[PDB]
Amino acid sequence: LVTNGQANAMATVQQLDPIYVDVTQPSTALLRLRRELASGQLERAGDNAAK
Amino acid sequence: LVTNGQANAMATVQQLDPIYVDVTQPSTALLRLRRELASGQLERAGDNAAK
Repeated sequence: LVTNGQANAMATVQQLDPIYVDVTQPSTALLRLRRELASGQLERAGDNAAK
Repeated sequence: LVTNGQANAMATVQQLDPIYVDVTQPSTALLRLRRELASGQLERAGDNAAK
């Protein structure tokens, strides 16, 4: 038996032509990245923050 | 599938232009601060006590 608006699934379809990747960086590394990238040493250009 | 008013959300739209800061302070220090403020030794300023 199956009912309207239930919570348990009954099949699973999924597409795979691109596939996402959910990576995690810590929030301390955001500050260590941004404080040195804004003023001091390094900068982003080209395909740097893309590929 | 989407049900009428389900539990979980779909996307979180949030505005970041001001931000709130939920500051936790213990209660015994708050009693000590209220006692020293009701007494005549320690008092708060008129313009620097909200910054």
